[PDB]
Amino acid sequence: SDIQTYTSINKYEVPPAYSRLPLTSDNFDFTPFNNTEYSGLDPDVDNHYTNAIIQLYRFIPEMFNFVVGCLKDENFETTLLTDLGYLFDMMERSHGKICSSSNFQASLKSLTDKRQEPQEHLEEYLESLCIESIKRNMPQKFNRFLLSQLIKEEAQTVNHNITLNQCFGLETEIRTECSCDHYDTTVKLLPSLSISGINKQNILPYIEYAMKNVTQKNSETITQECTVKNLPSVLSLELSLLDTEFSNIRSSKNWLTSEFYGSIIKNKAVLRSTASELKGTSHIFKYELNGYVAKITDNNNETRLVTYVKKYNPKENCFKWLMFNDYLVVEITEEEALKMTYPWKTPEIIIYCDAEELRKPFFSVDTYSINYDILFRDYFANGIEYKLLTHDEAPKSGTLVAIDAAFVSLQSELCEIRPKRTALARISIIRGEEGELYGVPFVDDYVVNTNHIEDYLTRYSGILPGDLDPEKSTKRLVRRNVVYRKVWLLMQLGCVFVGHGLNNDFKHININVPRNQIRDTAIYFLQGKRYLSLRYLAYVLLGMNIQEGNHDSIEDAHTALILYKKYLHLKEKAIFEKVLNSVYEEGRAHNFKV
RNA sequence: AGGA
Repeated sequence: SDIQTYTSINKYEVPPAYSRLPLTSDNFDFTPFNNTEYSGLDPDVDNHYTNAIIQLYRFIPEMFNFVVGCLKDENFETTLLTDLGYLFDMMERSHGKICSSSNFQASLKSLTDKRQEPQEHLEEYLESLCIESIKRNMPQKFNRFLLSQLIKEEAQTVNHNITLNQCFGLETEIRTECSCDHYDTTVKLLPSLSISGINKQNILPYIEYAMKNVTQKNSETITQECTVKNLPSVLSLELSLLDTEFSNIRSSKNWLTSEFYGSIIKNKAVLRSTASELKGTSHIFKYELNGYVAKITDNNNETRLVTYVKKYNPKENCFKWLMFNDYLVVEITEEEALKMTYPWKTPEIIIYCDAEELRKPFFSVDTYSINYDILFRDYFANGIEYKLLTHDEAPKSGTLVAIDAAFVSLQSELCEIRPKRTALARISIIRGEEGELYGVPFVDDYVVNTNHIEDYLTRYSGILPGDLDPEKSTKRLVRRNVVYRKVWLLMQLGCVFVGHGLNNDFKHININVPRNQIRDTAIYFLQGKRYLSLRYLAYVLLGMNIQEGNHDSIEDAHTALILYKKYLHLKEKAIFEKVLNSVYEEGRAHNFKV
């Protein structure tokens, strides 16, 4: 469609790659939007600027390997850390396939609404989610919040870690003269740097001023001098200043430095362009640009964020650059990624990583020893017909399980401008392997959703108003983070999933399961258009028919199991193709009714 | 139409 073009002939003409993309809304061909194995994010979210920032922290080896590395152990208390881990892990699994951050965003909204770090952190993030139109100096405001929320939660995981402080930690001592000849210092470990209205090129002078500056402003005119004597592994900058000075950045050739050298000699910090021109003491490190997030002012005068990314190749010692839109993913050259001459380009969040540490490969969770203990026990929140797991039933790379989920609606379409909200409510998984414990369920759990729902859909989902955890119908009610882990482990071990319309369930549980692990009875029993109903298909291929009233997931998952078993029968003997049309004639002439 |  001539959209992956990321360049043009005029500086004012924005390439089609940086344009607004249409909503996903339903099968959507994504093959003309990304030809690489690096996935994109579904833009059908409430707060849209967060998608660009998650992609930035994806391609840091230290940032990625830790958040994914926290998935071996069960940490449900830390919501934003594990939901980002699920998101980071699933995006690497997709290998180009579409991904959604809806589960990560539902955890960020619930954590923010719990305000009943300063409160100004959470209060600002709440207003932007409910109303995308990029505001002034808002994306970096979320950057400081995200890292600070990760640092706080990182110290609360099991076998508590400080790995994120050993990578983002900026030991900044803030000295202030309270009176004549009386110094007062504060030692605060900040996760990211901020750019102010610096006075009088290149980017290095702006970084040096942010690490050693002298200001005069207080509640009298008390001068304050804050400096940092630490060089962390990844250096996250929150660049924000005036437009009149932003226009001067456009004219400065090669303003964004790709690689640079710098260390501390005196109480200040100095950064040099080449390894020869630097001076001072013995040791000095090298920093390379790992990526940055820039805003695009459209020609229709609208705004959105993109993410530039550099990733190392261990085979060939070179750097492959990438530009990440919502789902528009392109491989670009380094000359085009560092170009700031375009007036619509405005860099907002720039990060630098250690040169020797950027070359570190990305390690998945598969390399660690994962703990699958949640599958064998219960984790009911409130104290108040199935059989749970035994250690003999060890799920293998080919274990059959029948899955069916049901969920309620939260919001409406809200057109004008896309349908937005539908959160998981109930999910039940069945044993698929033949034997004594065959066709019986092992996990039948509810979510703990407390948000104001709009419609329960009692006729289709078949749940009662009992999702308020302690109030109504405490029947194996459990959280949403815990049950996801149960589903995530089965996909991790390689269990094959059977059911009806399984692609739709995974879209709202927000987990991507590969093709060779899904056995969808809807696709197996598909003949062109007019997908068949599960209750109608059971009443014409088998004998069970409970009038299809107030659907239950334990039933829909059990009939979908034997419907699969009936498929292998009609497939072992050369029957299925003949019966595949036999049901059609009985359906076309009966209007698909019981 | 399935899918809730």
